[PDB]
Amino acid sequence: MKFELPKLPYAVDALESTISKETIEYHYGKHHQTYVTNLNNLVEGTEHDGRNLEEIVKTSNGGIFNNAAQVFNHTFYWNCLTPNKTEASSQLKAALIETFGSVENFKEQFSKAAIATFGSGWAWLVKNTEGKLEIVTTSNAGCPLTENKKPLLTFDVWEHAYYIDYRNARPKYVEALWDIVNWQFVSEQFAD
Amino acid sequence: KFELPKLPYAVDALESTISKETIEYHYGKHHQTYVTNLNNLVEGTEHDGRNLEEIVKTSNGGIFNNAAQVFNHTFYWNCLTPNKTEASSQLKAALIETFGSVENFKEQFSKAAIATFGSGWAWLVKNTEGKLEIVTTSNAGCPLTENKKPLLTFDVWEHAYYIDYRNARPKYVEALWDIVNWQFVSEQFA
Ligand SMILES: [Fe+3]
Ligand SMILES: [Fe+3]
Repeated sequence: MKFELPKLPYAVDALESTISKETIEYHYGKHHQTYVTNLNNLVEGTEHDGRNLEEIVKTSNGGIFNNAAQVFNHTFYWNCLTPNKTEASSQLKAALIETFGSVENFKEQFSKAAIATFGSGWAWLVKNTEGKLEIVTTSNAGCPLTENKKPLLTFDVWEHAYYIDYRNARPKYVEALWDIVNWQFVSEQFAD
Repeated sequence: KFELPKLPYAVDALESTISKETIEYHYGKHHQTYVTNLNNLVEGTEHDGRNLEEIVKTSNGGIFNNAAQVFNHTFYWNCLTPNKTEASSQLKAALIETFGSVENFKEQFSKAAIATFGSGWAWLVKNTEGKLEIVTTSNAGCPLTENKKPLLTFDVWEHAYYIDYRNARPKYVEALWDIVNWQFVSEQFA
């Protein structure tokens, strides 16, 4: 039928001081909503009308893709953040240590990848089909589902994600995000 | 050796279309960072003591990104003005032949600017058949790399407008016409 904007998993000011109420107002309430509205408008009456969002992401192009992948990516992003205390599962910890040397090394690499992404895009931690962990960046609406990789964590690095709160200082934004990373959600995605 | 070039007007001259705050970050930090980064990247390379336009036409990766952004932002600042300007008759003529009318050009150009997904630029350019053309570019993309002649550009990277308009890119694009330097577009087109 129609896609809806998922309910935010916390209050609009739950992520202060890291992300401001105003950012959430715009980012969730306007940008993420616009993607949902556009997706519905574009899908209506096509073969994609009725398909699950992940299939649409995996199999569309043009405007449908851009809007589909952004709806997915933003929902994923809100689930990657939390005002609550969390920690990596023992299994996720062990995987991070074995792949990147330590949890802190992963954070360093991931932060660097996120800071270096040019233009609008996303930084991802993914699990490939062999179960291996990789850092993946995407441009614009790009989503690792289209490469058959399972997303575990994402940082939005489109300027709208940080401009209100950090202006051009993306590194400060990336650094601060670690304080609200939802390691429970990341761990749950890693499981399997 | 590359320098941030002087803005063609005071930092607050484009109010109310573009705020002094936007000029200070956009010009004073973003533009400057591209200049700085480029200087760092070109050093010890073949582009060291090569001109900006030659670097844009002949570089890839990080050098291209920083060089093309330097060029693109200087071009953009020259496309704006606090002063009253209008199109030369030859430019106006060319606009009417290609787009039907000046207003139709502005509609189409606005549509193009608004429709550009992600970060990028909308351009009016002169192509090899001597004709006018609207093209858009992603990220640092520049018409020089297609040997096309840029006449006007709007920056639609979110930093260009987010401070003054938040997500309302169409309001930004609409407001830009108030400050478009038709003398500069006409000189380029000469
Ligand atoms: Fe976003
Ligand atoms: Fe810019």
